[PDB]
Amino acid sequence: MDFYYMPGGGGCRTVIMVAKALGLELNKKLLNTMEGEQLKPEFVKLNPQHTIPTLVDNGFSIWESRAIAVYLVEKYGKDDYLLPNDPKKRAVINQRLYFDMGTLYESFAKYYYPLGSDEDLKRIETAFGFLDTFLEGQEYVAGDQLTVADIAILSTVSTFEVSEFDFSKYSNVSRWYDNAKKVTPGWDENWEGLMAMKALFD
Amino acid sequence: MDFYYMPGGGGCRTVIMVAKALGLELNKKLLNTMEGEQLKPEFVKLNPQHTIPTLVDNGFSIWESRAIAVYLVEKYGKDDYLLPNDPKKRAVINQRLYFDMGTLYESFAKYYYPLPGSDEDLKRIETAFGFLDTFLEGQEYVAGDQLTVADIAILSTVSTFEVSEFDFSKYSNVSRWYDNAKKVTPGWDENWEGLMAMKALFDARKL
Ligand SMILES: [K+]
Ligand code: NA
Repeated sequence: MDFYYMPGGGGCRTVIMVAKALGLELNKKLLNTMEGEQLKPEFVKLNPQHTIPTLVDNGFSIWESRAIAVYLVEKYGKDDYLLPNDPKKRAVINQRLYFDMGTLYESFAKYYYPLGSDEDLKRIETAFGFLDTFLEGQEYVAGDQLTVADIAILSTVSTFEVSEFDFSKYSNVSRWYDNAKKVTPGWDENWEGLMAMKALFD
Repeated sequence: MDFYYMPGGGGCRTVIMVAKALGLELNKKLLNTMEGEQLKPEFVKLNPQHTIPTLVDNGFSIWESRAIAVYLVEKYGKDDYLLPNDPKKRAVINQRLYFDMGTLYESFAKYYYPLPGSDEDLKRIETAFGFLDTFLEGQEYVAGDQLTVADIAILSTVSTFEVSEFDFSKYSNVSRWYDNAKKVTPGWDENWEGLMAMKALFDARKL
């Protein structure tokens, strides 16, 4: 399956980790969006929104990182790995995925993409507080086992770590993060993508 | 099923329409965020993020409008109604839901919440509608040829734009789709009611 991507991006790194966890091979096609490579007509035919990540899986084109992630698990995941069958448990996972996009990652973008006001820094703190509460009394963000929601939020929180946002006062988040780093497949490739992204801005 | 909401909100109205499509009664609990009612400790205990909509279904508290919508369909939907089983068709629906949140509704929020908004933010709306128009090329619905939760969520958003007097008549697939959506989507009447207070409210504040 073809994976149109940039290695530093959080959405791209989420899919990378999910694919590694599922033991799936990605044929990586680096599209430099800083050089408008995502506007090539061959790519636009696959994804008319011409966004990355985009995965092409035997003729099937899908984009939005969190949609890709859930698709790979629903198609290739064995048993209840990373995603259960239960509507209730699945709903919590889905709410955490929208949290990750609309609240947690959104606060990252608002504060670091103007590379940032005190107000937007407060927005990050507020988001981390919610995540900390989400993690009260459980090892993972949506329950008792690693899910796609953990992997997505790891992608985001590791971006914060490398950008040097200090979340050490968030006891649950810090404990979750250390565990997630050890148990999540593909962390090494997440870290590589982050490290270049850091060396980039640095 | 307790439904914590405001009638004007796009996310609240998505849930209202899905609940109607599914035959589900909501016990509506109006939670007015302009008076911090959602910050009250009793609500925070139900939803630590204290956002609306929040659904409490027989002890289970769930929030994020699009998560609530999918939960209702997965738990209560018959057959393949509103959400087919096929991982591929479900994936396209999920992509359209994230589109709705992060691109389409996002462009509404950035332009209209101040109302300033800037010309760049207006352009972002046009860009978002352009993509939606392309998604609808040759297609009756946003994610295939049946009504889905993605249509209902995007209908909530596009109807918000209409009542805010954004002209999308130049997007002819979106316009066609919208006119059809209004006729075939359950709960349209309640969505409109939520919008029209919104208009009347906005109009009166403008003087
Ligand atoms: K690599
Ligand atoms: Na994408």
